Amino acid sequence: EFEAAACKKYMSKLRTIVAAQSRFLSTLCLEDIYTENTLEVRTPAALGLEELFSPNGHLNEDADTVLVVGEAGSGKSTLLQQVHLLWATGQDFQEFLFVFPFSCRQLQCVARPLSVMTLLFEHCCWPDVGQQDVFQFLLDHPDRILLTFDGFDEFKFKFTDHERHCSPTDPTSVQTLLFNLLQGNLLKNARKVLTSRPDAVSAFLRKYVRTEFNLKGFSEEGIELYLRKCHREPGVADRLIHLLQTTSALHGLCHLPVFSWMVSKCHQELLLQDGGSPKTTTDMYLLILQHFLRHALGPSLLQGRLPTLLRLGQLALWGLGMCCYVFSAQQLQAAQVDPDDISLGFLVQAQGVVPGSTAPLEFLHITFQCFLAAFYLVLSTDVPTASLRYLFNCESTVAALLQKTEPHNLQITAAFLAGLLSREHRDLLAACQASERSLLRRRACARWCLARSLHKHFRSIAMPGFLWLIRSLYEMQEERLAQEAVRGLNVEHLKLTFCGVGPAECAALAFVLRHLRRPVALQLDHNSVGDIGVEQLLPCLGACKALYLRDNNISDRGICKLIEHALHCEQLQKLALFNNKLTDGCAHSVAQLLACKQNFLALRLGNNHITAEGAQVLAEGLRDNSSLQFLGFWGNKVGDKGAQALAEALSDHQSLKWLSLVGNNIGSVGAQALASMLEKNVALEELCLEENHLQDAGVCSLAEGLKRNSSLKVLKLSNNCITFVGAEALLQALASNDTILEVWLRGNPFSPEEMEALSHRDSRLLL
Amino acid sequence: EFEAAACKKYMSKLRTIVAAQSRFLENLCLEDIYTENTLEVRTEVGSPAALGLEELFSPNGHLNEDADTVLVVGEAGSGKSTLLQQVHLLWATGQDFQEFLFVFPFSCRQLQCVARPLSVMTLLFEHCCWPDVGQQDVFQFLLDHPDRILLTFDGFDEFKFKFTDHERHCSPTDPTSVQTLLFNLLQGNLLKNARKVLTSRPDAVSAFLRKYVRTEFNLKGFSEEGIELYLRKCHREPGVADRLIHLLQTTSALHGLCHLPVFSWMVSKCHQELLLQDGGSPKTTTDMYLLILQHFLRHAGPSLLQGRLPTLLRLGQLALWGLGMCCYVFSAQQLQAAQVDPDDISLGFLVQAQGVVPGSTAPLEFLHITFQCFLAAFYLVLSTDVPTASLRYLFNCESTVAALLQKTEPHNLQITAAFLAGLLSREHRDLLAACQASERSLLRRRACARWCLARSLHKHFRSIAMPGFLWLIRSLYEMQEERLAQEAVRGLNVEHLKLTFCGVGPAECAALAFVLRHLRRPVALQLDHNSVGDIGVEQLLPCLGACKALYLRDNNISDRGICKLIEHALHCEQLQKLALFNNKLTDGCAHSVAQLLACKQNFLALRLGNNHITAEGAQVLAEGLRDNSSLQFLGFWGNKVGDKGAQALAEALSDHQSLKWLSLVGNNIGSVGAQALASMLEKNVALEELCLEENHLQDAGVCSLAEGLKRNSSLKVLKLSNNCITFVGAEALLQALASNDTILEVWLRGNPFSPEEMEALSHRDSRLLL
Ligand SMILES: Nc1ncnc2c1ncn2[C@@H]1O[C@H](COP(=O)(O)OP(=O)(O)O)[C@@H](O)[C@H]1O
Ligand SMILES: Nc1ncnc2c1ncn2[C@@H]1O[C@H](COP(=O)(O)OP(=O)(O)O)[C@@H](O)[C@H]1O
Repeated sequence: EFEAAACKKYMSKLRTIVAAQSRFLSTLCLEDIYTENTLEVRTPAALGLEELFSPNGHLNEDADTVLVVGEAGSGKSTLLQQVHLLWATGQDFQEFLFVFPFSCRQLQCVARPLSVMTLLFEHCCWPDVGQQDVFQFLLDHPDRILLTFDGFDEFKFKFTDHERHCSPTDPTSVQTLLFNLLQGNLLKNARKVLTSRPDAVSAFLRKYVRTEFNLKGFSEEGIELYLRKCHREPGVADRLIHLLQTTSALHGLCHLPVFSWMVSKCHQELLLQDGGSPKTTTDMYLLILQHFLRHALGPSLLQGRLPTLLRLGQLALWGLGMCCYVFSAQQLQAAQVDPDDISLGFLVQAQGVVPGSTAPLEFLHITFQCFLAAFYLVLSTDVPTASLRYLFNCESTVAALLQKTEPHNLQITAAFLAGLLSREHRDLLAACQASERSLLRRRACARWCLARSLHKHFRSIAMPGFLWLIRSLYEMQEERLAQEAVRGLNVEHLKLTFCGVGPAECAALAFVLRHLRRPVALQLDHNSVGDIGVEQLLPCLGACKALYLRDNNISDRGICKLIEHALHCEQLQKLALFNNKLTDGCAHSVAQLLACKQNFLALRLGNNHITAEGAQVLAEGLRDNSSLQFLGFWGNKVGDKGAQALAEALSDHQSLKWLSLVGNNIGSVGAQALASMLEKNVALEELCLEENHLQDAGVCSLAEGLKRNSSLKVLKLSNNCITFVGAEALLQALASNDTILEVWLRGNPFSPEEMEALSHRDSRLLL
Repeated sequence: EFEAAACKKYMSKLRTIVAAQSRFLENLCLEDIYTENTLEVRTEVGSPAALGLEELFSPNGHLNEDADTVLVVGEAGSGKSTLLQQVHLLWATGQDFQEFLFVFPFSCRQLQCVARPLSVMTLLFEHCCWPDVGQQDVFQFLLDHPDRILLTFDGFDEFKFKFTDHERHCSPTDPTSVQTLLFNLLQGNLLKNARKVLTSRPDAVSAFLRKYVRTEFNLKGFSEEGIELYLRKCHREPGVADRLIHLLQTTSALHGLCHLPVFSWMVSKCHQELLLQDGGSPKTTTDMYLLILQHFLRHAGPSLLQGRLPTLLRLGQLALWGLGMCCYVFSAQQLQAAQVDPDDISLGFLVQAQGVVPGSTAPLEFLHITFQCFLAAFYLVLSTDVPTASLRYLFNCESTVAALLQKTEPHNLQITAAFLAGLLSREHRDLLAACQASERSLLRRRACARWCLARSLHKHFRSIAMPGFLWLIRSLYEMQEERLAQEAVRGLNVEHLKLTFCGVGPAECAALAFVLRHLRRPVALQLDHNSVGDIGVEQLLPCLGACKALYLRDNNISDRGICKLIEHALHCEQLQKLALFNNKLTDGCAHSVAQLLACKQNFLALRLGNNHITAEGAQVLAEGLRDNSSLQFLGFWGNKVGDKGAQALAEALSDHQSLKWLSLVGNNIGSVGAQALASMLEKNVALEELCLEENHLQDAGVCSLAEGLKRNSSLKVLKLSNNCITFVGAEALLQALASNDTILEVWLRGNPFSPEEMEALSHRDSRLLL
């Protein structure tokens, strides 16, 4: 009664506040700006925001802990802000009566020990009325509670922290408090959404996560939407979109929302188009720096506010080394940042829902904290050059802080440091030095470390940290240095799978890998390279003997652009494109590759959307090829008519050893065409024909061609609706054939008795 | 003698009964209610031509036994059952179709339920009407004069045929299955040359069946005028009709739904509630069926629904069982099994078969097939006996529920699915909130439906049809979730959307707007040969911004429509082309067309052929045409701008920088216009093609045209077929063309040339095309 009123009063308060805090950006109105983000669930299937607790079509209270993982600036904080807003405005996730948003970096700073009660009430929302009754309700209905913990990487746990605790009201450390939330010891079956950077997700943490999502940023289409949403003024969006389509390196950076935001903020400067456009990450953060400086001259401009920038950078560096990303009034006075420093706009009020007033401050984004720390490291006279060794591995307070800084922060900071010591950025910073050779003294140290950086790496064997060293070399923009770093590295296979490689990472890889002496087998499977990342990679393609681009969201436009350049690459021989968005549209380009390039060896094209129409177009070039060995179509649908055109081209073909047509919806019209091939063909050693409607009629004409064959060794026929007559028609033919090593008839309709008698009749038949 | 008397006695009985069964829908009398329905015949020259009810066996001006099987096709609630009832009544009362001595009406869903095998004799006599006298003689007469027999089979989709059914059978008296019986009726094995009218939904069996049909009609529903008539016929009470008609004119979405008679009926039934207003008016289909639900519940809000929940669930269960067993009529024994008491029946969703007398132990059926689909959806949403995996089977993406849904006919399954979506809308979920077992029960179902619907359009295009696409658009609409419509179109790179002959009306337009406005890349929307009309234009306006082109051929659009279209089109940067060939436009639109040309600086194409634009309007639009500097194509094929109109256009185009193509075919243009057009050609540097066929240009016209052509050097194609040009105007042209190096083709087909003159002309210049 009173109790009910009390809760109903609380639910209103909680909504009103959560709504208020979530409606606008720390960086216009969220409802009008939120552009949808490529959200993937790990299997790796895509899905929308609203399906966060129903990825596979049903609300499952089972997966009580959900984990969203993504790079810095991928849009995790913003994704939660939308969820909160959808909920607080009654639009979605209404299965929850209460949602409690938390900022882990803020909870990290809490000195005292706390209970579940003081967590919700003192660090989120305090019930105006009937506090004890409301808490009872929450304990009695935990399954109606969502908790969100933004930036889970910014906690620091301890073995002390890892202990059991079951009381809602008994105080304890914050860290052990979550441990027990995730354990289900507290608020069992309440839902928990955690966002994190990639390197902080753990062994003992992933032990608890029932569902894991990956936030991969804006798609190429997504970028345009964002810019159209942000720039309503007549035709301004159109000119930016045109600019990006004609400035590949920049267009690539924009896949990460934080960079799309920066381009929008800096449009005016960019549209002028004088001179050049930014291409590196440091380029962009320097542009945004100057945009800000204008509002509150070029190098003169920077010099104008140098004391401010140094004081912020000092705070920022202290922060990184103390794993502290939020700052209190007392700490700002200590760091001695006046309100002219704050007003510049790199420090913004902490965005968190916490009771009343008043909120501590934090950097506009974690990466601005890393950037300004790098800025300070470059220019402050308090920073000894010998301490920059700790940024790249190769003593003092500065060195002390860098040792204690989290690696993922340290890496960002290092890449910026490199970038700021580039030839051009050193001219820009020239007015801010103290000594006319001050920036050169620092470069001397950085360049030196970076030269040994890749040799140092491989000589202690991981691959995430390698990618960051490639990025630093890129940022510095020194070509002779990239040359020095790969000099002598005898690298054959480069494994970079699940490394979060996008276009901007591709740009850096091209910059460095093109100087490789011995040609490399580059493996980028399971990333988000895309069509733009292909364009960025092209400079190093000459240094590739193989290119593996599985699961990379590459389309016809990408592969055609790839093949265009691939034709002039003598080294390049293999090319895997399994599980992308290719269609018949690429078939003409693939035909050229096969026709013209006499060096080629392998070409896996499975799990795209190639049909009978395209199969024919490509088979034309396949006839004129005389080098190819492997060819894959697993999961396409070339069917009877496509199967036929390939078979006809391959009967004469001198080199092809392996061929997959699994799941291509092929009947006995194709089986016959393939039977003709086998009679003539002397090269083909393996033929995968699983998951097709070949039938007894198909297998029989296939066994017929096999009597005239003496090259084929492995013929895989699993799951074709083959019965014990097609099985025999095959066996009879095989009694004569002395060349065949294996024949698969797994998962087919046969009586066990039938199975008995096939296993005996010929000893090469499998299940 | 006795035989003749016997037949005559039968013909009377059959008439009397068929009349009796057909006179009422009861307070209502058919003769007083039947409002005429837009009936179209399919022609290979397709658009399809319109016609009246009475021309069902004479669509183009003559009777014919030749087409013994006629097929009327229409959407659910288009008015097919009612159309046959009128035919039967016209016949039985001696008014029309008197070429038939006997008419035998049948309900396919009822014949589907007959257990025993039957002969042609027991079909007509036992399941239609039994001859009081001389049964054997009467049957003989029927076998001897089959060409005087009409058979009507209402709701042909509700049969279920089999391979076993498809076998030969020639005896009239030997029993057999009902299904093989119709196979042989259609094949002509039985009662050869007897007439057969079949009504059906659009996607029911059509292969063997279409092989058999000679004439096919389409029933497209009430016109805008038709709706008013119906409401005036239904509401005689003082000024009540006037207030509903006003309500519809000021509530577009609803007014659009009413084009389908079943919705006009619902609005009439629910007028009292609608007139009260207060709550916003319904706009989706599920809105309407929920309103009619509450109307019924009142007589026997969420509290209201909760009151009779057990009833509604028992009906829905019956309904779902019915759909999955392809059974749409229910016997006393089956109702007791399904356990619907008389409180359930009395509610009013169950009704007697049309022929049957009230309250006899007669089987029952749902008020309409769509109410069976609606209540099935209702049950699917709320019953605790129903699993969410079952809902997956609604959209494609185990248990006895899943089993039934697999066996349900697709066309029924689609309706049911759209309702399901609708009932899980934000608002309708509040309304249903009182009826849930579990406070998160409706949300668990939405989670499944929303998920399937998100992938539904991607799933569709990735297996290539267009009828089933339109149903998915409708489900997304019904659910009324904007972020979902956004999700569904995400990543669909669609350029050209072909939706011709898809039966697209206003309510379909409403749904298309709702979804297509979220397209990222602008689309070429093609709705040629539908019934969009003026209301459908109004409903489409939200997605117009996402169109680069709009094609609205043969859509019965008037001045009111196009003016409303142009009003919004002016603020659409993407929209560039706009085809309106074969509609009801007149000079009245000319002012609006002038604005479009004047103001919209990036327009490209504007086809306006086969309307009723005259000289008067041609002048009004030419004003804006002068201030246009982007247009490329412009068409008037089949209008009548004539000499005065031709002149005003020519004058405006002489200065015009962009226009490449111009058609003035069949515009009744003489040599006064030809001269004005000659002046144009001298000056004009842009125009590359000029179509002037089917006009009275004459030798005098061609000569002044050849004169202007001497000064011209841009024009490439000049089409002059069928202008009564003789071998002097032909020469006057040729002389001029000896100098002109720019012209590629010149058409003089079908002209009064003698063959000798022809040979010479063909020979003199390669370019003249004869
Ligand atoms: N879905 C989105 N729509 C629009 N802008 C976004 C989106 N996600 C991120 N951004 C932009 O990028 C900036 C940083 O994103 P953020 O969510 O802080 O990334 P993270 O927290 O994962 O580092 C935001 O200020 C916002 O402007
Ligand atoms: N021509 C018409 N005139 C008046 N009312 C009609 C007409 N056609 C249909 N209706 C109304 O709509 C209802 C449904 O029509 P019906 O013929 O059953 O559609 P169908 O059989 O095509 O599904 C009828 O009961 C009637 O009230």
